[PDB]
Amino acid sequence: MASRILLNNGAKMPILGLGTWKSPPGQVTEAVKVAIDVGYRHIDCAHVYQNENEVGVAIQEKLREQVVKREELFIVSKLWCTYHEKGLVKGACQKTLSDLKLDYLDLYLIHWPTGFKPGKEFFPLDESGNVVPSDTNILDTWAAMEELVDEGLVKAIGISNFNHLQVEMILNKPGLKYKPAVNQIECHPYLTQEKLIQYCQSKGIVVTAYSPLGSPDRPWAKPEDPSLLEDPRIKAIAAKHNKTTAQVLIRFPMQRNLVVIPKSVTPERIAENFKVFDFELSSQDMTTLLSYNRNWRVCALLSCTSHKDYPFHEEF
Ligand SMILES: NC(=O)C1=CN([C@@H]2O[C@H](COP(=O)(O)OP(=O)(O)OC[C@H]3O[C@@H](n4cnc5c(N)ncnc54)[C@H](OP(=O)(O)O)[C@@H]3O)[C@@H](O)[C@H]2O)C=CC1
Ligand SMILES: O=C(O)COc1cc(F)ccc1C(=S)NCc1ccc(Br)cc1F
Ligand SMILES: [Cl-]
Repeated sequence: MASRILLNNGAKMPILGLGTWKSPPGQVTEAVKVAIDVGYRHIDCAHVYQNENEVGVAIQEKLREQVVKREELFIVSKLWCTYHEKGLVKGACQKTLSDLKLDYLDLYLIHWPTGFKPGKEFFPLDESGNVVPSDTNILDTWAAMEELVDEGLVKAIGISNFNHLQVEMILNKPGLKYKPAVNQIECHPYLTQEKLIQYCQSKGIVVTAYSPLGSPDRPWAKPEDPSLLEDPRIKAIAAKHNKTTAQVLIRFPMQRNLVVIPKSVTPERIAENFKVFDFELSSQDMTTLLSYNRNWRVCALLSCTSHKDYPFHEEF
């Protein structure tokens, strides 16, 4: 399959990237170096992951080594919830740029629609436990994102974990200057996201699927939770194709015209996950995988469920 998808800013985005949430800081430099050496050209990052400096060491070394050129890389990061303030967006972006050793990002996302009170804590809480919101809305934050394009800090802007009425709000913004290029959302066979994906694709927004393997390293994993990688129905499709279950789980979103960002810090798996360009799932395979939907989320931002902009009370 073609390796890149055209975005609505005119740039091409690699359809397979390396995820970095939970990648330990003492392992992620090597993970990203290995990834670039074996062909990855897209790294998904975020300030909240607390490892952008170490990701940046890898990127910089591979640029210095002339393994790749900067124009060939597609580096994504995200604006954390405590920086939804007109006066904080540029500095948040610049801190990410400084940590990643870059002078621009290919794509910068609003990480969640919910703004939180600024300060040192990523999840500022009241004495009773609930997230303390910001009064800044998704439209003013969007305007601040647009300024980053106009200042040359980022080539594209987008959103993450926006439901379709939140995407619609962005699209309907008075005076909208740049449409979102991407909506990055959780997507896998147990949370297949057909409604949100069709909405976004109909609007020309590219969808990136996160947690495509079901995030087995998520910190809140419970033994009785479903497991994609161990689902024997998925294993059977993999066996039929002489591929791993992970490889099927990665190819699946690719054939839905999605970008996909599996995370690994294991060198052998980083390579395995890239070897997804030499087989095709049939339409029957695709529909069968879609049939496994159970509306199951890895990421439900459960502390934030009263925030007025919490995304997952809406059907989609
Ligand atoms: N925008 C948002 O709100 C969010 C964005 N994301 C992004 O999406 C990325 C991917 O999602 P994430 O939640 O990390 O989880 P994934 O679904 O990518 O699963 C990662 C886990 O799968 C393991 N794994 C990777 N490859 C294989 C393989 N071939 N065989 C077996 N196990 C494998 C990893 O192990 P190991 O590393 O030990 O090899 C790790 O435990 C994140 O890292 C982040 O970049 C994720 C959640 C939210
Ligand atoms: O967010 C991530 O990329 C991956 O996950 C995280 C990554 C981090 F580095 C820190 C927290 C999270 C959590 S707990 N994320 C879930 C989450 C956060 C905020 C809101 Br609004 C809802 C929600 F569901
Ligand atoms: Cl972030």
